[PDB]
Amino acid sequence: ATLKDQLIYNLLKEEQTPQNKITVVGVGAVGMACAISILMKDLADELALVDVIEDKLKGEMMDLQHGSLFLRTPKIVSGKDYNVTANSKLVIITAGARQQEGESRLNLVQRNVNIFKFIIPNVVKYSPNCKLLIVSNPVDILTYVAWKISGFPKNRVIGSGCNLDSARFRYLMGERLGVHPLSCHGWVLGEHGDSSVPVWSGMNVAGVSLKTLHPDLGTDKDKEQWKEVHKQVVESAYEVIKLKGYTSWAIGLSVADLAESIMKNLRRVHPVSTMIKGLYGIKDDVFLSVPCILGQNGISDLVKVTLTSEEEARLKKSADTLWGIQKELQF
Amino acid sequence: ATLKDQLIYNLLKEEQTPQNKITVVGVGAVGMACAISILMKDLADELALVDVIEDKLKGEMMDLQHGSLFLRTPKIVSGKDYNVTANSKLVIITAGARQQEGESRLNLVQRNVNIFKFIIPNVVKYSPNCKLLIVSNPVDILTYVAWKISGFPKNRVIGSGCNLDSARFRYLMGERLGVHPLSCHGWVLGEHGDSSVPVWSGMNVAGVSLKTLHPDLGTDKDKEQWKEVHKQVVESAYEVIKLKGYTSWAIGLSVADLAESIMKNLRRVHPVSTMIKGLYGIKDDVFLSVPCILGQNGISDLVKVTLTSEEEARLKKSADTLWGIQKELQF
Amino acid sequence: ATLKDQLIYNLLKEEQTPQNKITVVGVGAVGMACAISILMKDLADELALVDVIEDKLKGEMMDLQHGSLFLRTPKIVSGKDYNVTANSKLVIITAGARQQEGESRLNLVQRNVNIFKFIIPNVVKYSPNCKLLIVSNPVDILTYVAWKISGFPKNRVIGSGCNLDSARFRYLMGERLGVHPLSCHGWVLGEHGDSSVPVWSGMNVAGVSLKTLHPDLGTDKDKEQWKEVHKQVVESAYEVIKLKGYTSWAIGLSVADLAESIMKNLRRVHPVSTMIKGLYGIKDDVFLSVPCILGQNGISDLVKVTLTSEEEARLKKSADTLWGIQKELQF
Amino acid sequence: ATLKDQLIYNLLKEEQTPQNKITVVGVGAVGMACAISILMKDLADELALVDVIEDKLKGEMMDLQHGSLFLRTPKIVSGKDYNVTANSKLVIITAGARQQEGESRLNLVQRNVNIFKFIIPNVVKYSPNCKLLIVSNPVDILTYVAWKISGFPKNRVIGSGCNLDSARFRYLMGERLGVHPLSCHGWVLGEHGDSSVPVWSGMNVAGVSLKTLHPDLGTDKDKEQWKEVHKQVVESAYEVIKLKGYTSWAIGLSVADLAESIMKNLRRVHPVSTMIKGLYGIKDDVFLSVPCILGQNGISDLVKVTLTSEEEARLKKSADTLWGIQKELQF
Ligand SMILES: NC(=O)C1=CN([C@@H]2O[C@H](COP(=O)(O)OP(=O)(O)OC[C@H]3O[C@@H](n4cnc5c(N)ncnc54)[C@H](O)[C@@H]3O)[C@@H](O)[C@H]2O)C=CC1
Ligand SMILES: NC(=O)C1=CN([C@@H]2O[C@H](COP(=O)(O)OP(=O)(O)OC[C@H]3O[C@@H](n4cnc5c(N)ncnc54)[C@H](O)[C@@H]3O)[C@@H](O)[C@H]2O)C=CC1
Ligand SMILES: NC(=O)C1=CN([C@@H]2O[C@H](COP(=O)(O)OP(=O)(O)OC[C@H]3O[C@@H](n4cnc5c(N)ncnc54)[C@H](O)[C@@H]3O)[C@@H](O)[C@H]2O)C=CC1
Ligand SMILES: NC(=O)C1=CN([C@@H]2O[C@H](COP(=O)(O)OP(=O)(O)OC[C@H]3O[C@@H](n4cnc5c(N)ncnc54)[C@H](O)[C@@H]3O)[C@@H](O)[C@H]2O)C=CC1
Repeated sequence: ATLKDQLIYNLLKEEQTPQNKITVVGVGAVGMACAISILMKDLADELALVDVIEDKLKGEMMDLQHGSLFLRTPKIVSGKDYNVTANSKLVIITAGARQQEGESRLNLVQRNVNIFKFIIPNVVKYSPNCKLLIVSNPVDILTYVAWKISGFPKNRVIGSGCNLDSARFRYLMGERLGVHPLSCHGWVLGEHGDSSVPVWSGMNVAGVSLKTLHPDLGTDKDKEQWKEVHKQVVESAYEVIKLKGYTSWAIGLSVADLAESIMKNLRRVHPVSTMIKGLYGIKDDVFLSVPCILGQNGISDLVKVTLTSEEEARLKKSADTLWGIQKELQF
Repeated sequence: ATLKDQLIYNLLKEEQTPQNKITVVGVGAVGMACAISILMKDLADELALVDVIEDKLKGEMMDLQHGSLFLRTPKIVSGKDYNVTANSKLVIITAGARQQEGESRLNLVQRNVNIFKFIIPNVVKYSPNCKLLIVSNPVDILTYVAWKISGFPKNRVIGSGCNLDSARFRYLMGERLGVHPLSCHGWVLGEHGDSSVPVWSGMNVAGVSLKTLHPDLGTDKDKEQWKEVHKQVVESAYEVIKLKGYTSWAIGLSVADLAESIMKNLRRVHPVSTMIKGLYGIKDDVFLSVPCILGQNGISDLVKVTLTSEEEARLKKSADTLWGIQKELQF
Repeated sequence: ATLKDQLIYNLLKEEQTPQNKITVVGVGAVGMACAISILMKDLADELALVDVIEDKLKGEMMDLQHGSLFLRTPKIVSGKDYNVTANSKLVIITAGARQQEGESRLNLVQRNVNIFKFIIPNVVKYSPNCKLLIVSNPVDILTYVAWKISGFPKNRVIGSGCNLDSARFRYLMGERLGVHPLSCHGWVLGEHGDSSVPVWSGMNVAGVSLKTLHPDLGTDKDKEQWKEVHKQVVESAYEVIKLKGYTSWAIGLSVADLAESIMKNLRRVHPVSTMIKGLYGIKDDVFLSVPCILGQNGISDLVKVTLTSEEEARLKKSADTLWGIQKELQF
Repeated sequence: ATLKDQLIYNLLKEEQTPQNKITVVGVGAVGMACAISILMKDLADELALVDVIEDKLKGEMMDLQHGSLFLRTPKIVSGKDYNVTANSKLVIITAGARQQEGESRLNLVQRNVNIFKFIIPNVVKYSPNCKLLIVSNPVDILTYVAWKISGFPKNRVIGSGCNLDSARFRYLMGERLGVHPLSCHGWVLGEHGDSSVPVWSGMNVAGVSLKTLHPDLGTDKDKEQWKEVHKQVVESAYEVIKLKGYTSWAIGLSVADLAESIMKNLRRVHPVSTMIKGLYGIKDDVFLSVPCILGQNGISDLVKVTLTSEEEARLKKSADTLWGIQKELQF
């Protein structure tokens, strides 16, 4: 008779089943910043970790396990076999090649498409009803790719997209204005990358259009060069990579934000990568970022943002660049 | 008049001063895991970061700043010069060489005692009233070293100590019992390293003594071999380092735990390294982990744990091993 | 072509089903305090309220809804019909004829039983797989009553019991010691209220047994009179009732603590009311507060606390008296 | 020696001074909802309660104290004497007469102006440097009165104002739209009362002006009748009071959202009661709700919303009925 049976009288034997489980595959910098942010936001009762490097995977899992006393996620599991993934409400894909100093996120597509062909079919086998949240770059195209490979309805295949870019916009907005970013509003849409589109017309504080006040806003005739805010937004990740090697913390927070709206059916509005064929005169299966209502079934709605002539061209230009790569993708 | 003046009528001047400022020294794996845990627990209205590598520091700072939207810490600052550190309530020192595969934490002492000769005087110049939270290894020695250099009273000089070791002990205990670590109680005291002491006396669930239910507990005669749990506690950091190269997440959550007790004046009990000369017949200025009440003034009080004759022996030895290095210390 | 249709493009048809729904029955001071505490702990994606007073019900629900902007609970609903309760994971019963300002918790049992005979089968009808958390006094008797009417297995019928008495115990302990109740350990078990049992043997700080350090602990000879800490555990409840009319905040936080372990499957140990037949010499179907492991299936396990004969006599005296009332009841 | 001495070795004696202390004056329905919200958001290390009913005051203090275990505010005190208020960082004034069914909030001005002449000087005495957060109705006028009696700079005298009303507006707006209020944007300004102003022009989702989508918005010709949302906002408090007797939960969350911005120096923008003399052609010492930036020093900045001609008329009308009551104010 163990110390345990002398101490604990058991009322029910080996019966479980996970209720709010999250999986992250890829325990690199992004994957672990997603994990830690999701754990400290109390979003999962189970967190499963997958990667192809078996020792780093076990070490990252053990490290998190050792801080369980400070957490409210009672089960953390890992392995190279996707059976540890079974019955995930949400699966976050951060595995892949990240970019070099100066490297376009688009240049990583074939290398990442090549590992999505193994990851995506396996994620679906053990979690057929999950929402798929793609973070690996180029995020817009790999969401499209994950949607094609999985067979999932498009509402359940979501891309990181421009939640981060818009967060960066709002941080820079608040910096200029001496206001917290929560009370600074402005949206960066389209490709999470060089061709992203700032929607100047919807930029506002407490409901007052900055464009209306300051008509030159977002143009080259602008004496204050607010165009430079969206420039910093584009260039920010290149700067961070150059400075520290890679970005991780912000995207982890960004992904935790999306997880939270999904895991908790909040029906909040985020700009995420979704299939936009049909709007602004795009006739192809292009994925890019528009504001979407996120909840327990993924994307249930899209906000039809009205754009100026020029904004619409910029957004279609972004879709043209994107679809060109999608066209000759092979998988 | 700028777009900002049309938007915002200003009433107030320049009145700053941080009220709940925390500084982290060193933005490596451990420093940044501390930063992220403190930001997600809202312990601070201002976080400052310092490191000798300007590069890395600016990039970590920016990465954090890009996530401000998802946080409630309105100022993240950094710099090579410790004037960004001014008026911190809590300075967390994580700078320094870490251990290689198999290397003892004690083998780092001279390398990091050298780093501390530059860091500590700079820290105290700009925050004379701060609490010092030492993380760099060997944490027991460097807390002594940091107290000798600073001139601070012992209550404001704190080593992270055995808070992590106990969190690891509780975790494995709960792993054996099927109970959450929050409800499994056991203390690992002394050196945060190979000579730590597990207090079988006060190992309990719901207030029932495990030792009493099982007098062989923590004994070579023990058929359940519980002392293996403490062996896994000693061995765990080495195993994590062997698996992933370092450790970060659990110590980051362990620091935030201690920061929270300190920042919120909770007077919770933690096993932290402090000056224990006077207790258990230790007549030298040895620092090591004993249970302490932590609040707005650092360590205000000590819990005089009742020790077996043997546990007292192992702890008195843990001291001797530690004082062995302390006496031969030059700075 | 509504504004909504202009602004939003829909993707998902009917959709929905609450995933982590909680129901509170009874919206007096207690039921509403549970409600606000669960809401502020982000415990449910849907909160349902039910009572017989339709006016107060709609108004309490509306008051909560007007605060939705500051919450992370997207659906708040209420009704006299239990259809609003469908698919609750947890249902908290606070309804009653609130036990008179003075008399214990017995002369009115049957009146509350008649209320349960209406409430319980409606609850079970729309959420046959829920856990049931009973707060109504007398909690130990009415938890038994909910078990009889519901037909639920015992693991799924949990009385609030002595979680709150113990919480009061650890507050009073920490006030004496100058330590946060979080780090003050001690258990009050048995009948919630007048006959509750303070297990002096488990009272410890940081693993140090206060009874062993201080043998007079719990005796009437005790020059420090630690007996009085438990007397105040009982009488302070009366004092608050006498002072403000009733209690609410403390019990509300307690219930949300239990809800937290349950909804998040933490497997923390709490002293709640469970069918205790087969332990400490008790042979009648009775519920008493025992340390219990709470998780997604309710009470899965139970800690068998070593008790003195003296202590054990009180539990069986309490079990004797409870079962006596129970066989006179009509239901 | 005592058991406390045998257990705890004391290092520091001297210790005292709260750093993030909050006082609530008035422990009625509102005040308690305020305290409990503040407690569960961990905004304070010291909470002080004040009232004139010594029984109700003590029982609420104790009821809160019994939940200490579940909280992170280690000091909860109360007294009829204001020395317990000493050195509060924020004082929240909720005492006074509330409105019976149908009663206008302005009809409480004389009774409550009398109560302030007692409270405010006592408060100012013991916390000369504190922020004053006024909730007592009529909140706009009583904020003026508090400011007059106190002699504080106008940045440190804030009325809860239309934070609650705008929250209600965004709840109703989201309800019609199928979107969380966090993502629904709209401002109700001016008097917290019958004459509040909805700024239709800034109502938006993801920066899409709804007035531009639906130019009949807010107009009587609007055949979707959106101006019924503002009517509901005006009437909501009358309906809730008719239904449950009073409002408490939503205002407590509103006050907690304001306290958070203040105690954490977030510089979020909230619509609160401030002095608007000189704006929108208002030449008197009128206090009503405009978008303010809230932080550690109270209101540091004001947002100049572009009001349409009708909207500007409505706002000056709202100010002139406020002034006619202020004008006739003897004190
Ligand atoms: N959408 C956004 O805003 C962000 C996108 N990213 C992208 O995330 C991806 C990963 O970034 P990092 O974490 O910094 O790289 P990393 O090199 O630190 O980690 C990537 C991990 O993926 C694992 N991996 C490679 N192939 C795998 C496969 N078939 N299956 C499972 N795991 C596999 C690797 O072992 C590695 O641990 C990159 O594409 C990066 O560009 C990075 C920053 C944020
Ligand atoms: N007490 C505990 O439980 C644990 C302590 N540690 C110790 O923390 C320390 C750091 O570990 P890691 O973050 O992984 O190392 P790391 O290599 O990732 O980062 C160390 C940082 O310190 C900086 N550094 C070196 N000399 C400096 C100097 N004079 N001034 C300012 N910065 C300087 C470095 O630039 C680097 O950014 C080590 O001593 C490690 O042993 C690590 C894990 C747990
Ligand atoms: N377990 C514990 O630690 C404590 C238990 N309690 C008990 O909780 C219960 C509630 O206490 P209070 O809210 O303060 O009293 P209360 O009388 O204000 O609330 C009881 C509510 O249940 C409603 N009710 C009566 N019959 C109902 C029925 N068929 N269906 C739905 N609702 C019905 C009533 O309308 C009332 O709103 C009482 O029995 C009290 O003795 C109170 C505090 C401590
Ligand atoms: N601005 C807003 O949105 C909100 C404003 N209110 C207002 O809050 C105020 C109170 O509402 P309730 O709490 O429901 O009323 P209540 O009657 O439940 O409690 C009011 C408390 O103020 C106490 N009091 C009277 N004179 C006092 C004095 N010199 N010093 C200290 N305490 C004193 C009373 O004893 C009572 O405890 C009213 O003016 C109400 O209209 C109510 C809801 C929200």
